[PDB]
Amino acid sequence: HSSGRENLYFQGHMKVIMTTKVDKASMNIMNKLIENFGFKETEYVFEGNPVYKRGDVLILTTNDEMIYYDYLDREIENQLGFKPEIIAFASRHSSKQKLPALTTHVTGNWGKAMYGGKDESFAVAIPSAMKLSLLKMSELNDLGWTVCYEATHHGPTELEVPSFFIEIGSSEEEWINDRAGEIIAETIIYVLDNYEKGRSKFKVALGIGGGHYAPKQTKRALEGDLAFGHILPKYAQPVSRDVMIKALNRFGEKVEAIYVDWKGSRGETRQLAKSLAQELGLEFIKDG
Amino acid sequence: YFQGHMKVIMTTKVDKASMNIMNKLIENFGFKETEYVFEGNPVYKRGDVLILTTNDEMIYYDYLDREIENQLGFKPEIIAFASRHSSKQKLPALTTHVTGNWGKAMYGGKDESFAVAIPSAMKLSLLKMSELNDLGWTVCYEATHHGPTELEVPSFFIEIGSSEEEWINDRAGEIIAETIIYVLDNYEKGRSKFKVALGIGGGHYAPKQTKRALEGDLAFGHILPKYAQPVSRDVMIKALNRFGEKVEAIYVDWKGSRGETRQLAKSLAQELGLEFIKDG
Amino acid sequence: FQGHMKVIMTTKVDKASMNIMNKLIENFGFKETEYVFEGNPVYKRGDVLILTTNDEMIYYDYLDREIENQLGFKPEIIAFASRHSSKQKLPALTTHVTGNWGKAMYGGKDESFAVAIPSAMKLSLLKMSELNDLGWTVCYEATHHGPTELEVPSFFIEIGSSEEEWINDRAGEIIAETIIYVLDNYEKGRSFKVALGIGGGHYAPKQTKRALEGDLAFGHILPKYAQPVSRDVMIKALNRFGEKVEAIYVDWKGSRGETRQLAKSLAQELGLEFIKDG
Ligand SMILES: [Mg+2]
Ligand SMILES: [Mg+2]
Ligand SMILES: [Mg+2]
Repeated sequence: HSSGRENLYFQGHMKVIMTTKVDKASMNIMNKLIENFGFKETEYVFEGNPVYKRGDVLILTTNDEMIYYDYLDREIENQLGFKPEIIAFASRHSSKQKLPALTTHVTGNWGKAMYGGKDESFAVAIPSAMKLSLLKMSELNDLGWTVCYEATHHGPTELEVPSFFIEIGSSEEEWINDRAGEIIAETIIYVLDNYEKGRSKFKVALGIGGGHYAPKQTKRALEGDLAFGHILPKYAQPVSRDVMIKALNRFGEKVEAIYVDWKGSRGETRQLAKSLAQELGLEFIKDG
Repeated sequence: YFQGHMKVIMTTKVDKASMNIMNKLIENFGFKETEYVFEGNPVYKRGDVLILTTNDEMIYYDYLDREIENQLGFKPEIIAFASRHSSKQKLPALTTHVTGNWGKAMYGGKDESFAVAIPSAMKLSLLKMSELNDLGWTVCYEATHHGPTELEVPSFFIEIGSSEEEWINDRAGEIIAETIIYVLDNYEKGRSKFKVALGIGGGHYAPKQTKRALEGDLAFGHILPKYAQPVSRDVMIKALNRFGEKVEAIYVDWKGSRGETRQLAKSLAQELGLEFIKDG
Repeated sequence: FQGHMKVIMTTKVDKASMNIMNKLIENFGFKETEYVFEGNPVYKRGDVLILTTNDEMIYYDYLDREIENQLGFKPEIIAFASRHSSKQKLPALTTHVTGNWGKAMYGGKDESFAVAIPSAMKLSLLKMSELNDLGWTVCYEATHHGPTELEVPSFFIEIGSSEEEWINDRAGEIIAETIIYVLDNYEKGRSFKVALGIGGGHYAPKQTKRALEGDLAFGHILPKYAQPVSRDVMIKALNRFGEKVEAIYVDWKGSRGETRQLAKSLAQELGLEFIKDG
């Protein structure tokens, strides 16, 4: 299709759900979206795969892991002729531990990149979408699974459009669970349909401290107004002032606070956070 | 528990020289293991002297004093950082210096910022390390370099250079341990004849400043080596305002300095009513 | 002074030597010691010492015996920090071994050679070139001048060719940096192919080019103006390398006919590689 036809077909804000053939959770979620939400087939292709559409929401499918797809937004523009408003990556979470979970997080590398993207670099966070994801997954969760953030981790990082990962953890048995697929599908649709308007009461925060599943950040997001973007877990601390500043500059909604799980943070890192909050005119929120 | 005026020795688990020095302090002096922890590690105590240990490099621990206050409930009188020095050159050395960044910060701290220097403690360090040195190693200052800078308690680094072979040397650890205790026991009362100076010029190991500190009354705080020159008037003033003991002189290694900087130093000394001291 | 001791030799009478010594002390963490050599202070940086003599160093045959007598150790290597002086202006940073192909006019004995240290000189050439922001020539010089009566391996490292260059602060720093780097590193990274060099002018242009281009590390170098020499003299020089000789290299066009044939013959006789350049 010509750019002309693409500019008419994909006019206004387009919201992209990214999937991949190699991820059983991703394919589960895709199946549930197609089965239940009124997606249509289109004449468009992306990475040699069909593009599905439901109003302003699209499903695109790549052929390999999504975590290495730096410059994905450049390729959506090249292949389909538009810059997405948001990318929701529908994904698995893998762990050796038997944690059944429904999670959301932004991608980025506090230090060295081992699973995609660049060192000390961050994708652009979308706090409202992640907060609504936690709230809706929590409501829909009849599985007894943990609904939580994860820390900023893995790629891609070279994305200018706001994005988030939404995931089923932590093994194949959970990835292919029909109900989990349906919960995530229902969540993605609700979030994409509501995050633009529904964010007016949220307080955007960088989160610091605690483990990979960000328990205090999660509790605050479920119970109050905080909407986290990047989250710096204890295992990733300490980081330099320049790295923290970089993360603070990689939010798709203006940062208003730096939040610290105090006992869950390194001394040097919690002091740096406090000093940067003061320096940058952000609220400092100390839990503990 | 930590009532009185605590002097702190800072160590880290990631630095082999630091841990060597830590163990020699504990083995050779009357430190007890307290019931208290700092950064999750034991705190040791000998009278008014404490040993604390962090888990990562110390050079990035800006606001360390705030954390000592937070975790242990006191403001330290001084911090002595027991540290390695690292170089590719085969220089075995026992050194002391203050931290700070003449320009951009690449190894901790903030750009164009300085820790608070403690000249008396560093001069006593040089003198005592020289007296104890039976290794044939070089005892000298280093220039002001690396972090942290965001500290409002006087502090100094005391270091074993320049590779693992030196860092783990038992006698080097013993010398630095013995020096730390002597310095902490004496810097307050032993400095009445010292003349506090900003030092300018020479290379990283500040040879002329070191010679003056070993032979005469001069006690240097911040030292600005030729490789870090030139600096602005405001940067030199900033360093002058980051001494824990009143500055009395600006000392210049003349041939060891850039023209614009040695002129600036001379002018500022006259402007501020400080003694100007020139070698060369 | 127990250890693998390296000596940097200087002299009060040489402005380049004093410039180099100043930069070493300014920048590399030398200490003053209690020790004296030739009545002058000894400076120390780990296993590297700076010693200073009162007169020209080129006449100091048996210098290693005196280091041993005065300081009580045998040096592993001696680096002489020196000026190069020439009537023809050529700003240069150079290295060479000492020896006399014929009559001794500037120290040492006739038809006698110091023990060469090819690895140290090749590393010197490489480092000086890396650090040369002066735009000066960087090269070997021919084997020339004294001292010759030295059993410890040694090399001269020099600033040429006049006072203008000798007092150049940047030149002093380049040489100081080079000496420190070489003394700290010369025993590591070999394999180099050790060669006797034959042919060319005083500044050994073809030998220099080869030593920068590939693996050749020259020891003694016999320039055209010093040729011809006898088979016995060539053999003497060959027996004065601190690292085993593997090749005889000849700048063909830069050599006298009788000498280049001699070298070719001797290489075959000793089972050395013969390298003909041109
Ligand atoms: Mg993920
Ligand atoms: Mg240091
Ligand atoms: Mg010479």
